[PDB]
Amino acid sequence: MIPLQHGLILAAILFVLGLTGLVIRRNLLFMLIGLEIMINASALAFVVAGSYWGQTDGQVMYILAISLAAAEASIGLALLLQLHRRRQNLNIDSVSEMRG
Amino acid sequence: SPELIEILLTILKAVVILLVVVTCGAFMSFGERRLLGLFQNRYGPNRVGWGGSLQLVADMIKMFFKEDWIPKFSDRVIFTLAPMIAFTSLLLAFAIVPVSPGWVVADLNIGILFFLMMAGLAVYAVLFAGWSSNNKYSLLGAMRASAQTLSYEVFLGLSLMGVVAQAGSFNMTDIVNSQAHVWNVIPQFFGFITFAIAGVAVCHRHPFDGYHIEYSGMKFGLFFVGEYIGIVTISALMVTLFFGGWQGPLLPPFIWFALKTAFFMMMFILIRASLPRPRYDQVMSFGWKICLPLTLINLLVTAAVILWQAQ
Amino acid sequence: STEVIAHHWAFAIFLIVAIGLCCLMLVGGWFLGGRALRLSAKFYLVAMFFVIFDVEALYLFAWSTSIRESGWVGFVEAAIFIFVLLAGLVYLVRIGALDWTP
Amino acid sequence: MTITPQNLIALLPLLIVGLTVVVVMLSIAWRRNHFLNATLSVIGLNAALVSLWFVGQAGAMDVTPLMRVDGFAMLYTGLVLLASLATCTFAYPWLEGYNDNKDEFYLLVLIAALGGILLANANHLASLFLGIELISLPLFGLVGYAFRQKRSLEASIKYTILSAAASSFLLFGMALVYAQSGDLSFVALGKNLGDGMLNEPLLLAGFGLMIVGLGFKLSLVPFHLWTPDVYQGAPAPVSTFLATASKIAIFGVVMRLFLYAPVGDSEAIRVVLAIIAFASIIFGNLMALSQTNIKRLLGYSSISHLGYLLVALIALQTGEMSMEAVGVYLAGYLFSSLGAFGVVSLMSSPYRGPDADSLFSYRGLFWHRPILAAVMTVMMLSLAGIPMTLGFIGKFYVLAVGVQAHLWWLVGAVVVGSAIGLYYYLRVAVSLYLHAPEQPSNWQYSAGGIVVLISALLVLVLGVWPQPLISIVRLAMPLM
Amino acid sequence: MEFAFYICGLIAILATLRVITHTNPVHALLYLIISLLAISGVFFSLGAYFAGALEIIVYAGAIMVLFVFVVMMLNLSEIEQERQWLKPQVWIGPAILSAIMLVVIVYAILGVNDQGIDGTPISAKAVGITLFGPYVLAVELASMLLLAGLVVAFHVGREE
Amino acid sequence: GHPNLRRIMMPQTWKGHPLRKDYPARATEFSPFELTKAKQDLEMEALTFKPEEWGMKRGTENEDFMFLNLGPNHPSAHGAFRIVLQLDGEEIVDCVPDIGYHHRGAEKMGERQSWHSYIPYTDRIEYLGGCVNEMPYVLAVEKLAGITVPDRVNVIRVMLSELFRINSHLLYISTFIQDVGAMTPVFFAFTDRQKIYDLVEAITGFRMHPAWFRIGGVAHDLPRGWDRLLREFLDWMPKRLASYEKAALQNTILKGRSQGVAAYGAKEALEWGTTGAGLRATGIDFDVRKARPYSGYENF
Ligand SMILES: CCCCCCCCCCCCCCCCCC(=O)OC[C@H](COP(=O)(O)OCCN)OC(=O)CCCCCCCCCCCCCCCCC
Ligand SMILES: CCCCCCCCCCCCCCCCCC(=O)OC[C@H](COP(=O)(O)OCCN)OC(=O)CCCCCCCCCCCCCCCCC
Ligand SMILES: CCCCCCCCCCCCCCCCCC(=O)OC[C@H](COP(=O)(O)OCCN)OC(=O)CCCCCCCCCCCCCCCCC
Ligand SMILES: CCCCCCCCCCCCCCCCCCCC
Repeated sequence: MIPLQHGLILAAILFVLGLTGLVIRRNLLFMLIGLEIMINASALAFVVAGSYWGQTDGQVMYILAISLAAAEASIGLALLLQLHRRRQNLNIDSVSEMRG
Repeated sequence: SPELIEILLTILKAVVILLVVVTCGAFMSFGERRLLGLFQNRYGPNRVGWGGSLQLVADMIKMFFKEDWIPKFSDRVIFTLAPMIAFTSLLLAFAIVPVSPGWVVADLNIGILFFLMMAGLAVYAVLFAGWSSNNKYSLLGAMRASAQTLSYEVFLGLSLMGVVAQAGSFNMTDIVNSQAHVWNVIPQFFGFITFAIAGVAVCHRHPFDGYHIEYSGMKFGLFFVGEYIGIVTISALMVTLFFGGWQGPLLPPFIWFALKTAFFMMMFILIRASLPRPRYDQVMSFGWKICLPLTLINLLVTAAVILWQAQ
Repeated sequence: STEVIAHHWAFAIFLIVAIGLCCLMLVGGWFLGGRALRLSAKFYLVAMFFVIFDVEALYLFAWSTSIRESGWVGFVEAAIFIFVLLAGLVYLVRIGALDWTP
Repeated sequence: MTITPQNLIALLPLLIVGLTVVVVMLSIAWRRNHFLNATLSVIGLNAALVSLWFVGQAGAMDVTPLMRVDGFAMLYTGLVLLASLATCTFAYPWLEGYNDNKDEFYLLVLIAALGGILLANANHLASLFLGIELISLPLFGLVGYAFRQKRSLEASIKYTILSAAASSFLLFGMALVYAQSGDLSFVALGKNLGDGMLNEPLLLAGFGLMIVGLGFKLSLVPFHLWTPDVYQGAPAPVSTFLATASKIAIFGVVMRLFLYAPVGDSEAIRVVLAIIAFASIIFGNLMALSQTNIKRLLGYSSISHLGYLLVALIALQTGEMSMEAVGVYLAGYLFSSLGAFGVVSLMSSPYRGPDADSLFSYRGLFWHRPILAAVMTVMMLSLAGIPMTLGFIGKFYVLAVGVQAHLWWLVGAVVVGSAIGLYYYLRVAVSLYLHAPEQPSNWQYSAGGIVVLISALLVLVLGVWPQPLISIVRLAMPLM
Repeated sequence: MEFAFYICGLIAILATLRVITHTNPVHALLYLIISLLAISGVFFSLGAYFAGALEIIVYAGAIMVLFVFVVMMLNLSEIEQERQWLKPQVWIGPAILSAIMLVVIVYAILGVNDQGIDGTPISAKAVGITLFGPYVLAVELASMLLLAGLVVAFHVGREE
Repeated sequence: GHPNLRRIMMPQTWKGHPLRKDYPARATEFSPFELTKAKQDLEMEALTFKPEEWGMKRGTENEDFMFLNLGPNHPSAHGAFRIVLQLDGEEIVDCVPDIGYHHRGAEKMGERQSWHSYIPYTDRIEYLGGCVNEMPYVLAVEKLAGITVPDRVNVIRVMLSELFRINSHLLYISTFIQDVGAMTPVFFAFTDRQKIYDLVEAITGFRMHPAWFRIGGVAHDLPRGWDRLLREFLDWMPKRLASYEKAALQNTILKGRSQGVAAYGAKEALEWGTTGAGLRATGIDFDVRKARPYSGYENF
């Protein structure tokens, strides 16, 4: 009864909103938050696509997606902790020394 | 219509289960006081009412009419939000337990998975209470307690996975029906002890117990009644998962369920009254180095035994 | 079927009445009565260990419900999975990452 | 499907590298020894490289709904393993001066090589995703291995955030493609579309998002801005690995994706990739003009050479020698990048703390290090397409492939970008021999010098006689 | 089935747009947790029971707890006192390109065949059967990916 | 040459020196304004703490040396006191005890009471001791008066001192066990303390501070039937003491909490003046009851 187009529209909307959250925020924590929103939205897209066809492939790729999301959260938060330890701030344009 | 009659009867049974478990948690706190008195060679509260049974109503009235105090420089929403988490998470964790054939709230196909979601959501109560108190002492205490309950939550589902593998399904009706001949405590004894330790630790019970020195009035009552609701929840879960559930030879099944649950609650009381408290790092070492490999080896041995019998 | 929709209604009423009672007694508690440092990285370490091992746990959750139909080859794959997981755990323990005290 | 023991023989390098990861991890957990862990890692990589012979003796077969193994996959597995071995060899003298733990580097190199092998044998969108992630995450660790240094932590943060964004883009694109098609296999993308209905909007948009992710992973314009900063800030062996192995494996899985899928017959994707390749060649050659830092120059070189590779990619459906040209160019580019970044890593080692400058100052290198300067100028000539070098043979192959399919705009782009490359490569090569006032002692530094020496001699020999490389690339043939 | 799907999708979208615009990190993480609960409800409405189980168990129950732990570790200055992501001259560009991407993706989505999702429950048994059948190397190398993330995060996140 | 010569019994803003003979002993006028001033001092002390006047160095110079205050409120029988801890994670880098929150001026009161009426003040020096606290003062006054007490006085005073020693040791063991985490032994040991208090009430007429020793003897005689209560207590004790050992003092969690924690050798005990169980745990057999005997302890 629920159309497939509605599910992909919702997933696309959540993904692009996560893209705004990644771009417009200078704080690295909100950048990681937006990254997690986008990967979770794409995992929702895979689940919708798998539930339309009646196959577990969408759920398997969802499991791979959340594994990537967890490990990326670990690495990004470790890097954020190192940045806060060695710079005492979370400004992302403060880490801009290499150019040209 | 008979369909609407059946719907109303199921709703009535569900709300009866809800009020029964809430009243059982509150009277289990009263039984905490009475049984601590019994274990410590005294009486406990036995003056307010016939045998002390009206001490609970007076205590709840006192916490109702206590002056509520949200701290001035706190975060109001998070500070009030932690107690409904601590109550509702363990209540809905109890919501999946079939107390009797036909007296079940929801035959969810996930079941113990749903208990895992609620146990995962339960840590936000401690974290939110630590942060929202605007107190660095409570913040440090809640960081330590949340690290404790994470290190002991990491093997909760892995302890339950032996029962899940033996049942072959995530539904609790199948779990309590697969214990018809032999109860799951006999094959899954290592899973049983690891699940008991994890369930004690995620309920922040002794000896795994500050981040409550800023709550007062009815918020403290919410935290404590939610903790006892979690005690009843874990006891009923281990009854349904390791000790046959409602199944029993002679007595009616609800009587067997109540007797086993009461036995496990009095085991909670005895565990608090008997054992002392280990140190923080020793608890960390026991939760990481010992319990998690034990659950992994138990799951491997359970799978090997299951595939061995089905040649 | 009538049974499944009846139990869905019962679960919905269970959730609604639980939330309503809890917030209601919050309202009763608020309504009555008259008025008058730097942490360490070990917390992050154990939390990230918890997250990684919970994803390993979710894989074992998916495995454990379907051992009978997966057969012995599923047991072999999960044995490799669990051995890799235990090798990682031994690695974390041995280098003093999981030791809370320095 | 099920897994047979013969399929386990076809799984040999994957299992060998995974078991080497396990063994190196347990050796690290036993006792922290730099030499023992490095020796175990290179022994396992060599074991996978020599087990490729047993894989080829087994044959070509479809080991999983995920994986397919053929000689094409063995070729890219060998390239990735050679890049990883060179990375370890260059990384040991850099790691002698590291005050913190030196042992996690080889574990991360091993896991990234494992991801490269999975991407080499990939025949599924799940395998593509997992190989890309298994390449990226150890590179997140490796780029910021010297996290106390400012530039390394800078490059680590930039690479981690940008590659997480590209992972989200690629995974959403695979979600859209799977929603349109219904099966996640490579050969089952647009199969149900027939009689001019191949250009499906959902499938095209999904594949465009995959193009965005893979173009980040291949430093293609306009997803190229990360390349010079991450290349410069990372340690020089990490820059070597990120220039060679990641690019080779991701371009190989992109080759397999655009070969097997019927989506690659679409003219819209061909035009989009033509625009991307044209802009990549022109931009990656033009922004390397005024570069005085060698790492950023090699990053723009990587952008331009992946543009040349994309130009060779575009004629896959029209031509027939596209994959052979891609393999020859990938071998030559691998050897050239290995030699150049190896010279940079040797003359930038040992790691003298995070508080000291890591600037190269290659001017006057011949007057105290003649062999390293000779190897470096040979490989600067190799990257320019100048003859008696293997890069010239690769550029000749790319130009022949472009001429065969009448892709004349790409041919003119290759010529113009080659001229700009001549300018800046020859500027670096001459500056190696000028005069400068300012200007080892172990067998591992000598081993790295030996590695770059054999790389330079291989480039020269296969430039003056490229027939054995052509024969062994034509021997590696996938399944049409 | 559809009713819960629509309400949970609306709640997820609203919580996401509250996340991307808020300033308090703990409030942002709480709104993100609410969004993950809504997305889990979307999963349960469509029949993917295991996906919703891992949505609350793992993403809402582990990853958000890790973000919460980091936020309380930092004691989170220089963000709240300017609030430059609300003035239009900063966010109107990314919002416009964002909306352009959204209309492009929606236009691509709307031109596909649709038979409707039946909501048939694909339980955890089928996911486990196919996860250890045609997806063996996916499980093994995903375990190695988690291992790599563990090693990287341990190496970076020390204090010395 | 003293490193940090600051006041330890009185607050730092205290004019005069109390133990001088030209200082008034009785309480001065109370003022709530001074109470508000010291409240303000406490409030800005917790916010603007300066780890320099206390003799500590490295005032969070490592960017992780957090600062904690243990007291001054203390939910235990020891009493109110402050420790300011400098912490690296969970490690205690340095700590400065802040005492003086229980100063009753007992010596200045000794300059103000007679030799007879000062005995109750000698009781409250260590309120878990009672007659054990009364004993050295009355022995010193008997030295000043040239009094040699008879044997029955010595045996009576030894009896009461040993009873109060058992009372104090029971309270100490129960409070230590409660500090580890077990709860029941404090209830059981306080029941035993009630048995002791029954006997002491029969003997003297009070529980905690009997004020029963006198210069040259004791206040009254032993009542007719004290031997029955002493026999009942001596029959009641040892089974319960073995039960306490088995229930809590042999628990391996208590052993893990207590063994090897805050250990020092004989040199640290000698150089700091630590006496009692802390000195005899180092192997230095120095008990005053055996080395320099008093009050007829040789006969036992
Ligand atoms: C900066 C230097 C580089 C400049 C850019 C790169 C070169 C651009 C060449 C543009 C060629 C435009 C061709 C336009 C028609 C294409 C379609 C067509 O009908 O092609 C005819 C034919 C293919 O059809 P076929 O069946 O083979 O016909 C028999 C032909 N004997 O086609 C063929 O058989 C092949 C046609 C080949 C044409 C010659 C290509 C190379 C010419 C020399 C280099 C370019 C000119 C000199 C440099 C310019 C100034 C710098
Ligand atoms: C008759 C028409 C038909 C035939 C056409 C034949 C085309 C191929 C043959 C002609 C090629 C022309 C190349 C012109 C530039 C030659 C190189 C040169 O002059 O280099 C030196 C110059 C630096 O010298 P200086 O003036 O001191 O600059 C200070 C900067 N430090 O260096 C620089 O300024 C930087 C050099 C960058 C790289 C070289 C420029 C490449 C431009 C595109 C090449 C292809 C052109 C194709 C045809 C275009 C139209 C003729
Ligand atoms: C609903 C029903 C549930 C009711 C509750 C039932 C279950 C209760 C489970 C309680 C679990 C408590 C776990 C405590 C773990 C402590 C681990 C630890 O490290 O303890 C510290 C102590 C010494 O550590 P170590 O490092 O050796 O010290 C050397 C340095 N001085 O180390 C030791 O002393 C080593 C031994 C530690 C404890 C071993 C396991 C004891 C488990 C509790 C007793 C259960 C008895 C049966 C309960 C009823 C069963 C039906
Ligand atoms: C094309 C392949 C490589 C050919 C040889 C390139 C050069 C390699 C190094 C050999 C020695 C060069 C010596 C240069 C001496 C310059 C002296 C200048 C004096 C003013």
